[PDB]
Amino acid sequence: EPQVQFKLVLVGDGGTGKTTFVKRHLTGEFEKKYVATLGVEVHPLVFHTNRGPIKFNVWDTAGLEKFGGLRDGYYIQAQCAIIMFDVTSRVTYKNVPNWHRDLVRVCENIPIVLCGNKVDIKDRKVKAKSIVFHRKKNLQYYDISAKSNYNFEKPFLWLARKLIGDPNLEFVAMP
Amino acid sequence: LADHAARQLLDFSQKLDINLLDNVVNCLYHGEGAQQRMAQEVLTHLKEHPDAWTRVDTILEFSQNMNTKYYGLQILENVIKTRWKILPRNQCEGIKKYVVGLIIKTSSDPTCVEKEKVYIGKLNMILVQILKQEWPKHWPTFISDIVGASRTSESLCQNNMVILKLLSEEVFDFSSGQITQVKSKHLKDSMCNEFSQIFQLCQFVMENSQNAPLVHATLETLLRFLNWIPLGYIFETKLISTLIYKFLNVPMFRNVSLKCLTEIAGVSVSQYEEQFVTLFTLTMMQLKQMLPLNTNIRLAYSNGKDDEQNFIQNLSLFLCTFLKEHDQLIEKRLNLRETLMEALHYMLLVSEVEETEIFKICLEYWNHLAAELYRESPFSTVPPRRQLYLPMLFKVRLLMVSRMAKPEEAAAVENDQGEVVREFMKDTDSINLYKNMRETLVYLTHLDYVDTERIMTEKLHNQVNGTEWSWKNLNTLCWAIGSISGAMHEEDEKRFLVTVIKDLLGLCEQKRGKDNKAIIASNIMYIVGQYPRFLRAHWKFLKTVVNKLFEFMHETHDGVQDMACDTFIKIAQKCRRHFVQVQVGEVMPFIDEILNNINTIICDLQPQQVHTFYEAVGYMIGAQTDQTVQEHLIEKYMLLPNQVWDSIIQQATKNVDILKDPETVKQLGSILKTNVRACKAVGHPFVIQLGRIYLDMLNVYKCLSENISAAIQANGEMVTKQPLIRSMRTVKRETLKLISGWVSRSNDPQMVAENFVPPLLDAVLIDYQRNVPAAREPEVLSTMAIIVNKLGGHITAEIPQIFDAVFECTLNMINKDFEEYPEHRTNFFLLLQAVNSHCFPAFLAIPPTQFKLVLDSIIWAFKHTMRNVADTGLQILFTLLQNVAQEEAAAQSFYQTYFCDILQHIFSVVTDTSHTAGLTMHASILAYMFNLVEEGKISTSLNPGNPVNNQIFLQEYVANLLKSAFPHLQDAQVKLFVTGLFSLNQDIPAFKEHLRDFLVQIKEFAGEDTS
Ligand SMILES: *[C@H](CC(=O)O)[C@H](C)[C@@H](O)/C=C/C(=C\[C@H](C)C/C=C/C(C)=C/[C@@H](C)C(=O)[C@@H](C)[C@H](O)[C@@H](C)C/C(C)=C/C(=O)O)CC
Ligand SMILES: Nc1nc2c(ncn2[C@@H]2O[C@H](COP(=O)(O)OP(=O)(O)OP(=O)(O)O)[C@@H](O)[C@H]2O)c(=O)[nH]1
Ligand SMILES: [Mg+2]
Repeated sequence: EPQVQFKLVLVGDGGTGKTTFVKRHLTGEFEKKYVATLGVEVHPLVFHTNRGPIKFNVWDTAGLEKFGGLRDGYYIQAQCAIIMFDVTSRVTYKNVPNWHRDLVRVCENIPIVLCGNKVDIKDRKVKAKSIVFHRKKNLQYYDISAKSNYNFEKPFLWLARKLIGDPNLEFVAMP
Repeated sequence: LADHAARQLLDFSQKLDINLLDNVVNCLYHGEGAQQRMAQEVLTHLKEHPDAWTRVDTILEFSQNMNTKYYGLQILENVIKTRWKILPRNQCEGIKKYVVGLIIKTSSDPTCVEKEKVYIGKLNMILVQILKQEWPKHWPTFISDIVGASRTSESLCQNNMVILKLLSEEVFDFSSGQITQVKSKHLKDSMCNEFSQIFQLCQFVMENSQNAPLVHATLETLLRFLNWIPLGYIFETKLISTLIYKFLNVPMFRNVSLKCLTEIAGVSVSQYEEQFVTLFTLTMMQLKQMLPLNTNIRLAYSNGKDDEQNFIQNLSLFLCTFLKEHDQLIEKRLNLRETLMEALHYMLLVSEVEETEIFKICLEYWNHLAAELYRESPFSTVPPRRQLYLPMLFKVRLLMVSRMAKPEEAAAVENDQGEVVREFMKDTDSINLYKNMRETLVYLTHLDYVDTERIMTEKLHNQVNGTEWSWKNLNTLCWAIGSISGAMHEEDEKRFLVTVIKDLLGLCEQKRGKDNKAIIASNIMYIVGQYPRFLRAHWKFLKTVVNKLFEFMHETHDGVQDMACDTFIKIAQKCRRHFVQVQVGEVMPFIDEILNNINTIICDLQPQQVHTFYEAVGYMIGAQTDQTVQEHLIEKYMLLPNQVWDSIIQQATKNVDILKDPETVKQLGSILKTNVRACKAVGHPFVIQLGRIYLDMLNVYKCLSENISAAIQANGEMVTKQPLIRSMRTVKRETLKLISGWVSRSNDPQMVAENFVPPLLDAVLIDYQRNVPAAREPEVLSTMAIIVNKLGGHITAEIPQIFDAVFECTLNMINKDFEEYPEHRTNFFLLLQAVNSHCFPAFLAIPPTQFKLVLDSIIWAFKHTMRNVADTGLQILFTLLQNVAQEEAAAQSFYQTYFCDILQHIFSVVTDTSHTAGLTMHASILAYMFNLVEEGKISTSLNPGNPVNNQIFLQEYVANLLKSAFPHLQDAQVKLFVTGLFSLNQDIPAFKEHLRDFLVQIKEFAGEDTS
């Protein structure tokens, strides 16, 4: 059916795994090393749902202040967004409000998922009981792990539902 | 679309080709791929250039597309953020008037609500930046100017409401880290000082205006204001009444309004009691109008549109907030019983919404209520508050039992090799959700064991008749049944379990077929495992259960075997005693029967399940206290794996090439995994098994290592993905795992050091040095780390030779960038931290050039952007400074040689925007170091300048270092920061805020005084 693409903007603190996440979704590869994204790289991801395929042009942005680039600007003309932090670094969570502020000041009304990455690491520092920012901002939250595939596709699934309008969409991974 | 065209954009000798700038920006947003990277580079490059804003006006005047205007606004924001205090005053006035004039012109056009809202928001943000930069001093009438100009036009007023909201956000919500501390206090005092005028405007718009967008913007602003404003504006005005009556019930305003109410409900203050009651009363009187209590809120949310869903979530938030903070106020007012119940009823309805986030919001309050009632009195079927809540506690118990989340979470995860292992995720949101439902249900079960038992009996009756029969529903019921374990007295618990097990047995017998019997059989297994007290109390019951699990370990049906093994390990851990001691009616302890039948029990299990089995048995063996009986148990325990192990060792002695046979290496890896699990369970006494295979094991490690290394040299990196090399690396990793795992649990450092360590030196360490870079196993370093951490002194003497093998050759793998070979970087600095932390005399016992190399590696560590690497590097440096301070003899020489060097490196990191995550450590170090110079340092850092004390030399040296590092700083700025380094060296968070202030200062130019 229609190739229905949307702009996703992916943000978060440095070395949070945004790029590792997109790598594994694009090629199944898990990158072990931190190679800081300069400015932003836009990779397209295509999933296939029971109701036709869906395309996410993912704008993986740079969390490092040094290499932010046109930080504010990349958010323009964006349909949806993901904000990521690291459950092993309290700092990465304390900065979630800042990413969210800078994000909703540009695109005032888009679906945003909040992800806590690296939930596979046994010495978790951002306690699960403590993630409550998304409540009053009406954001949806998940506990992805880019290495374990824990809730691997749930952010894209939720966004695809919130964008297509079918609360029962399903990924089928067809050829 | 060419690099030259892009380069033209930045000549500064000719007018800007706004045509070309639009094309490059359109390439930035719609440019496909390979020039997109180019266009972004050029736009960033121009934006960061010193000339900057000279063209901003040109861009805004002539450009046709929004994106280019937004880009110009970015350049303007940059200038205002950084170089505003150095623009000539008239330039600032011109920019001020240009900005407010553009804001005026944009709002007046109708299209502003239409088209590029983004652009208007960016402009308002520009103005807020100007305000942040100079609002009180250089614009003393601003609040008055715009408050007055808001009563002139309404569109102007709406946009100014947005501006005031952004100012509140920038002053009160995001001031720390963007604004220096004193200036933050100043902006907060200035806004708090002129606020009544703003609040007048807001009351006026709320009470009088009929412009719906303006009203909405005013309410949105009132939200952020509720964050910080004095309580007098909230609880001593028309505000609560105005919100509830004029805005809460009308559709387009119900969300914002309720949010405000929720914020007001969050305030915990004793003086506004009545007001809070009012806030509840009135709010309830409105909800019953918009959401009648008969409503299926589950369906209303499931079908409803976005703002309906948001209103339901905001309602859950409001009721949870207010009830948690002020349930007491409504409890002690009889005339409000009915209303309180109604609110609780609401929560119950909202709890049926199938949305885990809203449900967590509700479960927060349910846990609060159950915990309060339990803390009041913990006894069953009377205290007053529980008498108030009694008419609906059973509804809450039914909710918990009916929607219980799954207790544990398993998943198939593939390792660095191909192996997919079954990993239980340990600490997740869903598991925390289960634990909260469990806590609530256990509280309420203590409040009435009969009611919980009754609800469960009814659910299970409905299972038996087939009315509510589903794999899902039986699973949920059994999860609840397990979740209340320990809540009842052992006698009540026994009577209850007897019935549960009997009825589940009957249900099994009733359903036929493997799929139904499999589901019922696990649920039974789960329930039995969750009640270890019952199992310890009845011996035959337990023996028969264990006999069945062994039976189920032959069921080919998927998941029966896995659940059998999981339940076996749970029961073994929780009842290990009962397997080693002789039981009533038994001739020998059960462990001997199990050990005599291992080969009968595990013949049909898959390898991972066999590993689980051996761990479960190892717990039992560890329970046996007599050392000799335990040795014999261990010997029979490891009989079967040792047979295959000895067969393979003998074949290898006859011919080494069987160590290139795939199935042989698979078997070796499986045997080693079995040994690893057995070692985890048994603990130290496992040494008897370890020493039995140790040398042999090391041998095969060496051989396989060499194989992999050669396999690299023949075919490069690719070869590391083939199945055979993969299983060989598995053997190596399990060998290291077994070694370090036994060493971790060994209570004799003497024997470990003299017996088990020396073979590692040639078998693994020099082998690691001899390997090709890509073949080196990082897990070597980490394992050595563990050994060091456990051995302590018993291994100091061996630090040199170890470092001979691993140190030099590892550095050269990880000192040509910050990124390649990450596992090696992490494990390397882990090993180095272990040595510094537990074997510091070894650092004192090496040549000074080599100690320089070690210190350089530490510095190299904390320069990483890999957070864990830099973090352990800072920890190493801190404990190293203290270790040096421990001995007076070398301490002064170390200071004379390295103090200033360390200081300048750490300053290079502290002023780096990429290392802020380490601030707490940075401070702790610098503080310490600077405190050291106040006193406790005797010799002089500079031989030429001995007159100057270290404080004088340190002060001027660090000030010179910063002045040359950041040339745009003022002398006064640097002197103040350098003296603050000494003044705050015993208040670590104040020191930290001093560093953060300086880190803000180094980002913006300043002219003459702070002004
Ligand atoms: C399928 C049944 C079918 O297809 O017909 C199911 C899934 C079964 O295969 C699974 C059964 C499992 C466990 C059983 C509960 C194990 C049996 C225990 C047993 C027979 C205990 C004896 C010794 C008793 O005393 C019984 C009669 C008694 O009711 C026990 C349960 C309580 C006691 C000891 C009472 C007391 O007061 O002491 C799968 C794990
Ligand atoms: N344990 C664990 N580590 C992870 C996970 N995801 C990523 N990492 C690690 O964390 C780092 C992530 O690096 P990137 O994915 O490049 O990070 P990034 O967010 O793109 O970085 P920037 O683009 O600079 O903001 C790497 O070192 C990964 O190995 C995960 O799920 N679990
Ligand atoms: Mg990246």
